Amino acid sequence: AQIDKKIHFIWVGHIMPQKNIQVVSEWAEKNPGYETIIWVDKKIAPAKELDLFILDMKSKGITVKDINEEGVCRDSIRHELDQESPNYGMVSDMLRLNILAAEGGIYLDSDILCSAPFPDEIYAPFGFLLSPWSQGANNTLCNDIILCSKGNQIIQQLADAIEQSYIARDSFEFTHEYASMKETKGERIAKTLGVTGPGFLFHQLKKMGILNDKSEMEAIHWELQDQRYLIDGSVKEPDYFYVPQNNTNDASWVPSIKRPGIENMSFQERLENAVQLIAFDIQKTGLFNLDHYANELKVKQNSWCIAAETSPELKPDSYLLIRPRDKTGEWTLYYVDEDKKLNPVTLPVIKGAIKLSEVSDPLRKFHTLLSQVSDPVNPTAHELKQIGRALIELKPRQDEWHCKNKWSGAEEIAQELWQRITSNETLRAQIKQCFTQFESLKPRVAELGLEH
Ligand SMILES: O=c1ccn([C@@H]2O[C@H](COP(=O)(O)OP(=O)(O)O)[C@@H](O)[C@H]2O)c(=O)[nH]1
Ligand SMILES: OC[C@H]1O[C@@H](O)[C@H](O)[C@@H](O)[C@@H]1O
Ligand SMILES: [Mg+2]
Repeated sequence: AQIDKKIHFIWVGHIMPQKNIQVVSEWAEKNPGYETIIWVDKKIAPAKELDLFILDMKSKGITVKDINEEGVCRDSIRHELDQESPNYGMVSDMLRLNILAAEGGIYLDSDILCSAPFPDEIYAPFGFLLSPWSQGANNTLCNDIILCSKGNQIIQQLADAIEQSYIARDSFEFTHEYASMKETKGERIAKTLGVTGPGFLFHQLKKMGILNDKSEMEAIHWELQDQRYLIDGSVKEPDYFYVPQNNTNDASWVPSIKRPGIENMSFQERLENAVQLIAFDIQKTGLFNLDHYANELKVKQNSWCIAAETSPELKPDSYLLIRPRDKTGEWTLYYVDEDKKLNPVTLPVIKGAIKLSEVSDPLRKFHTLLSQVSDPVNPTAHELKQIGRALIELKPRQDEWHCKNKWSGAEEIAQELWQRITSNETLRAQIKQCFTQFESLKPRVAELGLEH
């Protein structure tokens, strides 16, 4: 079967970084007979920035598709994306299989460079191909390059299996290879690699018989495998892919980062999100992992807003940044206090301060950021991304201009989640285990444990 002539990249969360966009543009330009698609999730993305990103991509002749619009976002994937700090590596690992099942084509990470164009037609004996190359290494297994024909049954089986693997992620034991991975790499990386990444893929290919008894996790031995599953039907290094020695991969998913806009949501919105997420965990696995949710919800970073003018309705205890009316104008930052009153924040002079204390000044570094903006009337998606990042973490030395971020503590939140979930008789009955270390709650968990 022929590999469908589409090259798929995924970027969920905030807007794809400029470096990755450049990588995608190079793929698109070197492979003009292929449709290049970037996949996004409009449900968690910041709307204005995504709209500007999409327009940019259209101007460049890159298609942008939304995972929900196209129907490739399984409820399991929605579950991870709606977390306050999603694991975008897990998300992408799952989306790539669903996308390929639906459309066919070639999935590629945005941290792989194009060394040579693909053939005009790629023909796959079993409708599915992997690369023996990944991240600068030959004779290896990875999930960052995957080719299939639309509707391929191997890819469909992998998509179904990865859902099951993901659903069972709390049950992941760090034994065998993953014992040591946990130790060196951290639980987050080890778990990601084993539940949705190349460790998952290894085990699944072994179970399906695609990899035989000679293949091991640390030594895939493609030269002893059925090479009809490989691009070009060979273990030889493909012509198509390149990375620099000094950056074999980005590891962009490793940091745990709040998804866009969490700091601007109400407590009630965030609480209801946690409840819905907990309900899914309970219905699918019977596990109520209370502390995960309470520990996300306890985080309140600065609320903020970038506008053209002062609104009717302001958010108490927030930053309000006002764009210049003309490219030569000045920006105005206000701290909106807890009584919804505007407090003009003074942005310090960028040129005239050579003292190390002034260089470190949060407000001077902010003004310098604003000063680098190309057209302040019409900031780009990436400029808005960086301004928004600065405002989330802006902590002035002046207390009068510092957000308060008064918020419930972890344990109080956990108590509220406990009550909300267990007061639903249906969910309460579906709980098999609850993980909490909160002293007020460990006993409420025992008392339910025995009720059953
Ligand atoms: O904020 C982020 C970070 C990562 N990713 C996804 O995670 C994938 C893997 O990231 P990367 O290639 O940097 O990881 P590595 O290959 O180094 O494990 C990317 O291709 C994206 O699809 C994402 O959607 N949003
Ligand atoms: O599983 C997390 C990450 O693992 C890496 O080995 C792959 O190159 C990525 O595409 C994947 O997202
Ligand atoms: Mg990568």
